[PDB]
Amino acid sequence: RRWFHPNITGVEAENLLLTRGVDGSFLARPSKSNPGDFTLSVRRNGAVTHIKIQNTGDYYDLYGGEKFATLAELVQYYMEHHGQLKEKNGDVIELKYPLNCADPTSERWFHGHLSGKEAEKLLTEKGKHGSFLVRESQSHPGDFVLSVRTGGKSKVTHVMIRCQELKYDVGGGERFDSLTDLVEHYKKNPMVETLGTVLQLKQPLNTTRINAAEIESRVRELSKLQGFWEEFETLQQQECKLLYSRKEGQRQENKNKNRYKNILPFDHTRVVLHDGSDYINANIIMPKKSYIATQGCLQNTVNDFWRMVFQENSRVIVMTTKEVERGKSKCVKYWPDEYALKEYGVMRVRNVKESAAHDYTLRELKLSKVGQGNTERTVWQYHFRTWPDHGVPSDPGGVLDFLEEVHHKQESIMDAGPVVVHCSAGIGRTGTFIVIDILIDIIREKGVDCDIDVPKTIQMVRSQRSGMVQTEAQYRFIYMAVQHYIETL
Ligand SMILES: Cc1nc(N2CCC(C)(N)CC2)c(CO)nc1-c1cccc(Cl)c1Cl
Repeated sequence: RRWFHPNITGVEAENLLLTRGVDGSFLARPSKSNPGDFTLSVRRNGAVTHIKIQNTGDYYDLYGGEKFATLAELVQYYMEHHGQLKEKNGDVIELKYPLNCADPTSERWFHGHLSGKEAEKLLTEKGKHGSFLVRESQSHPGDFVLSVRTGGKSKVTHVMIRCQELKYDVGGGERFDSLTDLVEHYKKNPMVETLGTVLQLKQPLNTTRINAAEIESRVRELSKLQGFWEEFETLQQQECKLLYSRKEGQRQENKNKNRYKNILPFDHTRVVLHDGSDYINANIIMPKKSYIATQGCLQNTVNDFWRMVFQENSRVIVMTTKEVERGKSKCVKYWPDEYALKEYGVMRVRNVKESAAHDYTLRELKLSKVGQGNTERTVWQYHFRTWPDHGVPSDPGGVLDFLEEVHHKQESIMDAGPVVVHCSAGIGRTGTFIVIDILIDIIREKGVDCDIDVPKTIQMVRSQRSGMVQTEAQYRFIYMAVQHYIETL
């Protein structure tokens, strides 16, 4: 996504759409003031119309429109079929020409002030055949250096990128608009030098990996001058690669089964139901223990929800939201009252005992099917209630206490299905919950001296359900959650 400009103000996007843009030219904007606030500035009738987007933690809220999982799915929803983005006076908005950005800040291969001695050291210890990165030049203030490793017959070559009148080149041939256009060009058409060595640009140099023991020192660098914002928005510009097909949720017979019409499961990980429709807004997740990220249950999908728990042999349910938050409704009461028995379609649930903790409340439910005798299943529902309406908790210890108890219950039950996690839309809070549980389980097995990768773990999960982990505060909270886990060991 090149229509996203991470480091501009509201006035510049106005100037840019009025100078280098025609009608239909749009542009994405993060409001520098408030993190979690974005703007969709569209040029129309010689003026720029600013459409505000707010992400409290659960979804991207378009003002006057609908709710979307990512900003890529938002732009795709309006570009691919127009006629739904209106100024609500009746006049419609058109998204036709993405204003491309030249800022390389949030690219995998960009490192900025990274010198040449550290860059040579980094590629020697972490680079493979094809690793590369781009850095600012120290000798010539303004230029850039591309260092590539190809492989003691392993080498690290250096290609000097010169900047001439806001245009970049490698010494000869074409001159490009941005560093990205230069990198994307030689990533596809490799640079061959005199003696027949191809300078292959396979994957950028990995710097996000961490030996799990020394993570507190990485949080130090990331914390202030923002390293966390630099890493998150770098992760955010890879969401345009995860636009997999969501056709099963976009059809009429399934529209009233999604709490939010434009937050839909991927077809390749959706949980299909069998005994009867097959559709539920749910996705299987796995890096052993698996997960199922569901939405807040709608009244018309409660029976489908309990069908899924039975079919996947789930024994643990993680509720990371209240029933009513911020005015609207986010989850329907899908469990019977204490000591009560209710029938949900062919399914049957008995709430035998409720246990109130400080952060959460636990419900021991008994799930059985109508007709078949002696259907066991003790489903344990963990309802987290200390999560705030806006943002993330200020202390990771509350969730970590909640999550360690859930893991022990899962391991206690011999051969248990995936752990069901759900909030409002089932992408933000649950995305933060599932990622935290994935990272801790690695440090729970291989020990303290293992290697974790928060950005790689998130995109691995983001490939199975749209927009897992929503905000930078959720991204930062994941780091704080892992750090607090090490300090207790
Ligand atoms: C999010 C991220 N950020 C990086 N950087 C580069 C620019 C910086 C040094 N300024 C800040 C950190 C790097 C590089 O290893 N990888 C990632 C990543 C790691 C795993 C998966 C994915 Cl999908 C990404 Cl995108």
